[PDB]
Amino acid sequence: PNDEATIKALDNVIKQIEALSVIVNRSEKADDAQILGPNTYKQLLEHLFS
Amino acid sequence: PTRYGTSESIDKFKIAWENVESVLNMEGNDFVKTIMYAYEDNFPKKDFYMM
Repeated sequence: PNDEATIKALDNVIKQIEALSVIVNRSEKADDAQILGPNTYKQLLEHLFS
Repeated sequence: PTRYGTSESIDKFKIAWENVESVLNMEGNDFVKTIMYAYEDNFPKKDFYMM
């Protein structure tokens, strides 16, 4: 058996497993809420007499 | 022995086959590599790995 090939295989395996183990998942999604800007009532016309 | 022996999904086979493919391109193993790639259909990779 050639003893160089197995060293390369071991190195590749170690690199792959440790690269796959450094990835961390962390999301920063915001909320689905609203803002609710200011507002005022609008009056409707009417008629008056006495 | 344990931990995914003969009862594994097919999707796990690629990871195992990667090492064999890497070894089979080591500048001096061309005979077996060529014989494999020429007659893959009659002798599939799964039985070669088992042997």
